Order: sequence, then structure tokens, then C-alpha cells
Amino acid sequence: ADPAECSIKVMCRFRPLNEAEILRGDKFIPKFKGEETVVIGQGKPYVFDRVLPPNTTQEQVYNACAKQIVKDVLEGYNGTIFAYGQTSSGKTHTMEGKLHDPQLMGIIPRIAHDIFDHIYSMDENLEFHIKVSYFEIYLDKIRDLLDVSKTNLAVHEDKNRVPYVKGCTERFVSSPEEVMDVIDEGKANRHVAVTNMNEHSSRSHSIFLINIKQENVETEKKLSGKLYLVDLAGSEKV
Amino acid sequence: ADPAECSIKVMCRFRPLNEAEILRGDKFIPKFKGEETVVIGQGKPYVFDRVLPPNTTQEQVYNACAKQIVKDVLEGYNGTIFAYGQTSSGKTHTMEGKLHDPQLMGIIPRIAHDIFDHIYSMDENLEFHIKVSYFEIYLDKIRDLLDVSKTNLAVHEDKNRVPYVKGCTERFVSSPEEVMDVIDEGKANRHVAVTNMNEHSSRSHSIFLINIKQENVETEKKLSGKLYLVDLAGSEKV
Amino acid sequence: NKSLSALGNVISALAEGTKTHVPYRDSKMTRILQDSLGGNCRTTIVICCSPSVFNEAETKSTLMFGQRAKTIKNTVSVNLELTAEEWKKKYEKEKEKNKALKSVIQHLEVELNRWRN
Amino acid sequence: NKSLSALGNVISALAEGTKTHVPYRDSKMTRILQDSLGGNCRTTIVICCSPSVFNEAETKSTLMFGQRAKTIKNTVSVNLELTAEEWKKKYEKEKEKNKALKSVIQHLEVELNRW
Ligand SMILES: Nc1ncnc2c1ncn2[C@H]1O[C@@H](COP(=O)(O)OP(=O)(O)O)[C@H](O)[C@@H]1O
Ligand SMILES: Nc1ncnc2c1ncn2[C@H]1O[C@@H](COP(=O)(O)OP(=O)(O)O)[C@H](O)[C@@H]1O
Repeated sequence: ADPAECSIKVMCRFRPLNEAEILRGDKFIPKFKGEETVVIGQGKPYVFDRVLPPNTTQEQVYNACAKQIVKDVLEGYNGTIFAYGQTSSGKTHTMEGKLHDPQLMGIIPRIAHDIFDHIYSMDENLEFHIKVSYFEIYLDKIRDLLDVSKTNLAVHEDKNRVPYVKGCTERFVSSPEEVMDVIDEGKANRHVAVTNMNEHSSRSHSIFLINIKQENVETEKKLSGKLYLVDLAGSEKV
Repeated sequence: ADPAECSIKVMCRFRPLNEAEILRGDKFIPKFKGEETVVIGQGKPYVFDRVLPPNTTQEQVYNACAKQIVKDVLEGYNGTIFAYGQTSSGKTHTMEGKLHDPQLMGIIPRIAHDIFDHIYSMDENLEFHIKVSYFEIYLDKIRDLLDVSKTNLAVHEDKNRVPYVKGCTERFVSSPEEVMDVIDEGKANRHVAVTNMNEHSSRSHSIFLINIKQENVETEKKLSGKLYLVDLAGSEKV
Repeated sequence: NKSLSALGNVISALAEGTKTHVPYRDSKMTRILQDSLGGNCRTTIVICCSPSVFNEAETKSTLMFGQRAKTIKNTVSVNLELTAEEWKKKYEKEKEKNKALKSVIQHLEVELNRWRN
Repeated sequence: NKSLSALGNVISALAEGTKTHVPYRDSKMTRILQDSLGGNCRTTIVICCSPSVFNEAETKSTLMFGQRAKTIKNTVSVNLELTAEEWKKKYEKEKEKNKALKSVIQHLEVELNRW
């Protein structure tokens, strides 16, 4: 066929001043203009795909940042959503949120429900096989969160030269709930060997991987998508 | 896109004057220059890839002639070695030689050793499957040597037009020990119906065929090479 | 942080158009995300920031990663699952058209030249 | 000596560079040693020989047989079965060609309706 160019989208999510900050009487520097511009005091304006101010809820940030990737993924396209920021800025509230709270869950949890909400509605002639993965990377080392005994996982290259974590654990899910369970499990296991999680996360990337494969039993056409939901490490400098 | 040119290499191996010749007081005519030239008495030099004098041992001939083929064929290339020359010239000594004597064995014996010798040190991703067959060609008829039951085997052709003996015996081998059993087995059989053995082979053609097919599980890539170890029959005139 | 280091070198080196020796292999992640960062995939980047003046320097930096990131362009294409058979067959098909077009091309040419000649 | 004959025949022809009715079918052997004598195969030929002057004749011939076969040039090609995702590449670039072809049409077919 003919594949299309597509700029990588970027969302600017700004978080509320928090208790310490409030108390110290800090003032909110960002000035929002429209849905995708942000001004910092008196400097050149910043323009992004969308600029998510502090009052933008978790639903909204899902609907503006991830609702369309689930759709593309279920169709054969590879979607990748990631959080980049400074420690304490907002990445984890974004990506995971209050994992089992309807109001405050984040991207992952939501993509967990969307994928199966979409699927269940499809025609029975469409046969999906969703298999999840959950590893973390610390000081350039990959640790399967679902098998804590695996701690120096390698990245090889598949059939068609595409990088990938070899030997990680792959779970076949069949509901929003079995994916949550995989989240829950890797959330605990992350502790195994960790004295300070706060410090840990602050320096570790948590990488969730929904690997979708669909098959039309009628027409026999088969497609596969790789959904990478990454929660990177603090970007704070030297 | 492309295949690479490169010509047939010819090695000339001279054998040391025999006891019988000895007594008569035969004169030694060959006159060698460097490692590729030779001239008889007062003629023009015949240059070959290499030229092994009478003191050439079976380890040197192999190193000079069949060391590479094994690598080649193990790379996916086709390999073919054959001995040519008048009867009692050295062909069978060179091709087979003292079959189990670790010093006086010839190309064949060594090749079977190297093949597995190599496979062991070879990539852990690719599985092998070596398939040997052993037949003779006397009076244009192809005799299966691992089955004296078959005696008029026929040449057919494969999808991309390459000839090959049809309905011949095919033996799977995963060790040098096994390969030599087939040689051993076929060396015997050839006796079936043979009155005096000297004459017959002196006038027959034995072709050993090793078919190496490997496939990297990791990258799937499947490879294949064909080795044809042939000892021609006496080339003498009249 | 050598992965972010890795990351940042990847982005910038991509943001350029250099897309030649873009340091993918600089880290375990730059490779996992190799597809995500400059290839077959639809990437969204939620850059997170703090509104306080004390975090202003970092806020600035984060913004600029977004800025430069916004100018990377991926070549997205649905992922098709086929045996080698299918791929060889469809390739054969896309070779029948090749031959086909040829004639039509050599058709026009003749006329125009011929027509003209 | 059929076999040796065909082999004789096939060598000298290839020697010359005639390949076209090079008589592979002259025998069952030459058919098998078909791909070996002028096709896809790295091939070595050890011409064993007697040092005695009493056999000067064959040797000399044998040298010449040896001399002939080195001039033959085969075409080496690793026999590596195409990957699914390998063929897929084939199609891919043979689709640009076909795209680049419709564009060699497009312009080429614009003048055609100009006149
Ligand atoms: N009450 C709230 N409502 C909305 N967002 C909030 C609230 N309290 C905190 N946040 C935000 O504060 C941040 C807390 O998580 P954070 O410290 O930023 O995670 P990380 O350590 O991954 O950067 C989240 O990123 C989020 O945007
Ligand atoms: N360098 C050598 N030293 C000792 N014997 C040799 C040597 N080269 C060849 N021969 C051996 O091989 C034999 C030569 O005849 P042969 O192997 O039967 O060849 P073919 O029948 O193929 O001509 C002699 O009988 C002998 O044992």
C-alpha cells in the first residue's frame, strides 16, 4: 500500500500547586491561551498538540491523549503513549492514577477498559488475542515485574529487525480485570529489592506493553498492534 | 541484484612411485616449481590452484582442498570435490584413503568430522538436518549403495530445474560416527554381484552426497547447501 | 540518567532529519522505543510539568523536549500477518502489474512517438 | 566410458565458453554434476597423478583436463530460503517501482491527452 507521515503528538499537562508549594506561597507561572498554547511569564509562547491545564481531569487527558491510540492499535497500528517530566511533575498520575478509582484512574487503567469495550462489541468473526507484558528498567537494566527473578533481560531483534525485550513474561488477558491484575502484580513485585520506591521510580522507567493480534476468520486477514505505555524517569538535570 | 563469479579450482596431486614401479626403475618425470607449477621433463608449465608433491600427506591435501568447502556449504553454498586420473593414480586413496586411520584417512572421512566438528561450535539458534545418500554409476546406470535392491535408479528434476537421483536412499545423520557407518555400509554392498573388485570401481563412479539444511529458530532464516563427494572411475585411454 | 540522556539524544538527532546514526543503541529503552521514536507507530508524548517558579528551569527544559519532539515524523502503516506463501504470491501479483504497466507505458510511448512517433 | 565422455564434453565446451548445448544430458552423471560443472557451486577437482614416466601420456592428458576445468567460471549464490518478512520486502520495493511506474505513466500520459 502506501504508509503516511505523521508528526508525533505532544501534550503539555500542568499540575496543580501542591500543599508544600501553596504553603511556601508560590504563584502559578503558566498562562494558558486557547487549547494548545502556554506562556511562561513574559517569554515566547509554547504551542503543543494540546495543553492540559491542572483542572483537566483524568478522563479528558485520556480522551485527548489516548482514546484514538486504542482505536488505531486494534486496527493493526502500533501506538505508544509516554510520560516525560521532572520527578513529582505528573507522569505517574497521568499514566496510572488511582488505578482502581473510576474518577481518578489514568491512561493504563483506561486503555485496559477501552480495548475490551471495543472488542466485545466487534463481530464474532473477529478473533482477538491480547497479551500483556510489564517490565521496569533501572540503571540500564530490564527487570520483568511479573518475574522478579529475571533481572538482566536482553533486547534482541525480531524477524524483521525490530528491537524487543526477549524472555520477558507474556500474559494472555481476556478482560479489563485480568489486565488490572497484571498491573497490581507488577506494582507489588516492584518493591521486591527496593528500599526506597520514591527514589526508585524517580530513577526507573516502568514499561507496560499490550500486544494485540486480530484475525478475521471469514476473510482470514490477520493484523497485529504493539501498544507501548511508558512511564519514564525524572528528567531533572545534574 | 547478485550471485558471484569464481572458477573451478584444480589441485594436482602426484603420488610417490610405487614398489612395483620401483623395481622396474621407472624414472621420476614431474618437475615442480613453487606451489602451483609443474612441468614434465622439457615441456611448458601447467599451473593449477595448488600442486601437492608425493610427500603431501592426507592432512595437507584436505587442508589444501576440502577445508573451505565445509565452511562454504555450512554457509548455504553448494560444494563439490571430485578426484580425476588414470587407474591406480591415487583417487580413492585421496577421496577415501584408510577410512578409520586418523592419519591415513582422506577427504570424506575428514569432512564428516569437520561438519559436526563445526556444527557444535555453531550458532545455538539454528537447527541442522544432514541427509546423506551413497550411490554408484556404472554403465550409465545408478546403483543405490545403501540398497542393492535398487539398481536402475533414475535422474529427475526439481522445481528450479536441478537434476538429482530419484528414489535413492536418504539417511539422516547427526554425527561423524553415523556418516561413516553409511560409507562403511555402502563400501560393503558395492560387493554385491561384484566378481573382482579392482576392475569394477576402476570402472565405476561412487558419489557420496551430504545435504546440509539449517534454520535459525530466532530469525527463522532457513539455509541449505549440497556436498557432492565423488570419486570418478579410471580415466585411462582405450 | 543515561537513558533520558539516550532518549534526548535520540529525539534531537531525530528532530533534525539526520535520521542517520540516530543513537538508538545508546540505551536499553531507546531501542525498545526505537519503533515509537522514529518509525512505524503513532506516538503521543504527555510532557508533565510543575507550575511553580522554583521548578521554572526544569519546566523550561521539559517544554523544549516537547517542542523538538513535536517535529519528529513517523511513517505509520497497519501491520499485516502473512505466511511467506502469501508474501511470495502477493509479490508475484505486484509483479504481474509491473509487467502490465510496462506495456501500457511502451504503448503510449509508441503512439506519441509513433502517433507522433 | 560414457560418463567420462560427457564429462569430457561438458568440460571442453565450458572451457571454450560455449555453454549452449553443453552436453549435460550426455549422461546421468553429468546431469547430477550439472550444477557443479557450470552452475551454483564452489567446486574443487583434485587430479591425482602417477609420477612414473611409464605413464607420461595420461598424466599429460590429465594435466590438460586439469588445465581446462580452471577456466570454467561458475556463479556462487548462498541457497537461503526467503523469510516471510523477507518476501514482504521484495513486494515493498516492487511496489515503489510500480508506483514510480504509474508516475512514469502520469506525466507520460498527460501530453497524450494534451494531444
Ligand atoms: N488533586 C489533584 N488533581 C489533579 N492532579 C493532581 C492532583 N494532585 C496532584 N496532581 C498532579 O500531581 C502529580 C503527582 O504525580 P507526580 O509527582 O507528578 O508523578 P512523577 O513522580 O511521575 O512525576 C501528577 O503528575 C498530577 O498531574
Ligand atoms: N603417498 C602414498 N603412499 C603410499 N601409498 C599411496 C600413496 N598414494 C597412493 N597410495 C596408495 O593408494 C593406492 C593407489 O591406488 P588406488 O588408491 O587404488 O587409486 P585408484 O584406483 O583411484 O587409482 C596404492 O595401492 C597405495 O596403497
